[PDB]
Amino acid sequence: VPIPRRQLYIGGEWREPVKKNRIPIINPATEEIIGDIPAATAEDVDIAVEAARKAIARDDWGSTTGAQRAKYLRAIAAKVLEKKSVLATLESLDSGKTLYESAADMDDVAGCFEYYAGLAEALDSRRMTPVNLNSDSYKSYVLREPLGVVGLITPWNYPLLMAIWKVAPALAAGCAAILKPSELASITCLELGEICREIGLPSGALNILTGLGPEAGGPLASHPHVDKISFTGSGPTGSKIMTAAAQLVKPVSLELGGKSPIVVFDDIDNLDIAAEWTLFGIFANTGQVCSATSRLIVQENIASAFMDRLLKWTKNIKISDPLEEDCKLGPVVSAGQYEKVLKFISNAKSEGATILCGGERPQHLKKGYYVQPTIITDVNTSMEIWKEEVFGPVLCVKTFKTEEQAIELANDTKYGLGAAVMSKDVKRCERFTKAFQTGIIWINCSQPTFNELPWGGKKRSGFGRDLGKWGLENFLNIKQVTEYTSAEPLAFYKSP
Amino acid sequence: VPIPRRQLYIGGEWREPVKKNRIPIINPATEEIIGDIPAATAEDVDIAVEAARKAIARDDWGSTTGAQRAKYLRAIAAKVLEKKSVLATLESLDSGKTLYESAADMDDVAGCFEYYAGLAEALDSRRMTPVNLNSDSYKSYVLREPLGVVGLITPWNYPLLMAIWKVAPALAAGCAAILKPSELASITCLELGEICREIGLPSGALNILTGLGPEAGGPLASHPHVDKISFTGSGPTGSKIMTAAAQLVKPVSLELGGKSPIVVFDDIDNLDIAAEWTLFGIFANTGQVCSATSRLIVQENIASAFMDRLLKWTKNIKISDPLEEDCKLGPVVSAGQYEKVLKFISNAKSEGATILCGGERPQHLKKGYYVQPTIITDVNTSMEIWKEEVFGPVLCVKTFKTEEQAIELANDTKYGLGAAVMSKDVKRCERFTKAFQTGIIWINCSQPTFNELPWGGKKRSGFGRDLGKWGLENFLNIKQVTEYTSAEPLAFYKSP
Ligand code: NA
Ligand code: NA
Repeated sequence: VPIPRRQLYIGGEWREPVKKNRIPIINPATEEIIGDIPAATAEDVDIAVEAARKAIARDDWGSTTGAQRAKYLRAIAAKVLEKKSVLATLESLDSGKTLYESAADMDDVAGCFEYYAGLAEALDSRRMTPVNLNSDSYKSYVLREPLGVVGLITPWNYPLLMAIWKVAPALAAGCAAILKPSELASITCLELGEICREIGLPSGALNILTGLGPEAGGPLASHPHVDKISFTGSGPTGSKIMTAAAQLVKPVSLELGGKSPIVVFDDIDNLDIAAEWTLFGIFANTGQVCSATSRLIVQENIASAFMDRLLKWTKNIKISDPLEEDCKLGPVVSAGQYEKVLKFISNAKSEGATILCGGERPQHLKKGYYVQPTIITDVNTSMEIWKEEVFGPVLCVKTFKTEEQAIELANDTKYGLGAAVMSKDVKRCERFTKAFQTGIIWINCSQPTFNELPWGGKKRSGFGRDLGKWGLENFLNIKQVTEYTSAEPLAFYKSP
Repeated sequence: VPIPRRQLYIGGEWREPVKKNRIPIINPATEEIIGDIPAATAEDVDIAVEAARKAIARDDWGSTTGAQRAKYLRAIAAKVLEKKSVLATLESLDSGKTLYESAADMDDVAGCFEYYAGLAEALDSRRMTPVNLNSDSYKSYVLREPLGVVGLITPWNYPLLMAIWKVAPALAAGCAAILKPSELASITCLELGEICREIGLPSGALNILTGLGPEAGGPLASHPHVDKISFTGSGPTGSKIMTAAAQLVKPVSLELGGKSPIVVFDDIDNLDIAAEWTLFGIFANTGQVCSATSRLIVQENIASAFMDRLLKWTKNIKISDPLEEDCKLGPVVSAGQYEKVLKFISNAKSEGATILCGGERPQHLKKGYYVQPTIITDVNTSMEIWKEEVFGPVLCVKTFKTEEQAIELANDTKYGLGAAVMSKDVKRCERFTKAFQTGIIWINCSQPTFNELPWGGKKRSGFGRDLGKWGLENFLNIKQVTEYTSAEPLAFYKSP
């Protein structure tokens, strides 16, 4: 430890919530209350929006160059790397994420800030774009400027990282942001506020409001002076936010869950390498990954041998305290999530499916929301386990003979986030790239991504793209500037 | 004039609606029923979505190249131009649009199809974009593909043109589109269906469902198999569509109304040139223009001189049946609109504003929804006339002394679509380009636009951009494709 105790971060200052409420920090490994966070309400949202509006109107932020904002982004990145070990420890204590994964997230945070710092440095030369028109009387160009005040509502699965995926491009674009992290994992996001204080980030450029979704997130979505909402989390929450934004014809982006498939063909070169990618696609982060490859679709010729290697690798996953450097599986984030995940596993048993491994809590761990990595077989398409996102370390399996059957099973979901194809056959991998009904496709792996690439899905996984140039462009207002250069009258109407 | 009688256009066929309902076509100039149109319901929507999905799955649409789609787009453009006189007369009879304006819309339809045919040819070369990663174990690229099934809900003010702004980029991107034109002006959109049949457009590529908003448009927004909604029309309908789309976390774009300002400075070179641009920005299309410059903000030194020129040009506008030569003003589209527009004028009088000219139906025209071009003065910012979009030939006027007052008045709106500045001062025009809280800025003109330019607004005018590359990109699904090229194991987990 120690566990920080912070207030809300608004207009460059620490501010107590108007209603003075607090909500707890629970360590999911021990189930112990380890501290508390401020619980913001609509009165705090109003203050945060006024502070963000003040930033856009001030020279300190609203009139900065992209080069100037890039300096702030880099200074935040350097303070994150300086505090790396402390922040990774807090990330694990708060979320249950392993220390190794928490440390990888911190490096991804630095990399995300650096990527956007570079784009902010290129931004100003692309501010004004002359446009070719088939006319000599008109002169036109496209002007790109910050969109304004943006609300960023983020999830607990990558507490600081998911916040940065939104924060880094919003600040790079010149927007003033109001970040609303999950009430289940707010420590590192509140530490971002302290970092912004340390680097002298201009007042209102970033405002951090912790609290319950309906009380703190909800008012952002219905606020008259929030220009856009960027959301990552559950589909039912996304629908609520979009419904509230519709009343003010306010744009929103939604990065929602998935039921991503991993398709394993009989021509894979190495069974252990493919089995390891399968474990990674489903058990990493205790399966609390939107893009997790939760449905294994395996070719019948290798199914038996591949399942053997998969089960052997799975039973070798070290489940322990997340702070242990060699921990491979932490607990799920909360009691609510623990109950939800165990209910999915029990419903699968009651529907006729087979628990090939896991499905229980580990024997040596009496406390903590620990769920064993679970492999579910003898699964049919009508089962809840096949259709619904579990958000736990739970993999379900179906076999196939033909490529056509694999595509049909792969696309047999209402979601459309990611998908993976494991095969040595280059033309087959290209066919799957086109056929998978998703926003992300992995070939001979599952999960890796880079800042340079667009991230997002389709169907019930939502819309909009995070990262790459898309992340920044989501935060720009586009203007058409059209000038009449001819000295002649329009000559549409009759002169009096 | 012969009025065509058509059925719904679905899966390459003329199809009767399931419930066999039809609704009248009213000529706004005569108030007479001149024919009828099919009235689609939810069962017709279901058939159109299935036809659209079949097109996506068929090699002759879903597997076409951009060059192949470009050939259909150009064939549609050629057919529109061959039938220009017929289509332009039909557009006037249906909507009340002057024949001269209807003819200009047909030139723009052909031009829009031509611009998108060009973009479709370039699309194949940008289908796969390799992305440089600073990695030795991964290779990634961006894949752009059609978004899928798209619902396009369009308004009556530019019946065919507004349909084409959505249809041309949807077909260029390779989507299968379902067009839902306004029940107030559907003749030309049904004629578009006949043109698609004549040119051999593949079945399901474009489906045209005429009918009432809640009956035919509604099920499109709530359909499980519609990937996106593109809407142009009123803010309240936009809100209802986005609300329905939210339950299925379906993306939408909303192009809504505005209360756009025209700012006139005392350094204008010619009073008559600026006065004609002002008439054009408010009276053309009977003021039924989303981007109309409905608020005149005039510098106090030139106000009296400018208003006198404005009155003289205004009183010179020929109001008559829209098919007549030299008609400069047609009627409003419907009885509902007529009453709404006259109600706004009577409310301004009740608020203490002055009706400088017009404000009534013209004396010489006993039939038709004719409203005289109206100029409203002695307006204050609290008045309904200043705040609300009238969507009629109604200009309201305020004076200013300083640039600071002009900017405050210009941005004193909940809307943010377009804005115009009339001044010879180059640096001032540059300051307004930045200062106007809009998506469109005109310099020394009001209304001109080109296909190469992004069109849309911010604030209550909505979000998303039509036209240019934006129009096309709105209809593409973006895919990240990440491949692991290394023969090495991931080495995250412990081998058994
Ligand atoms: Na926590
Ligand atoms: Na009509």
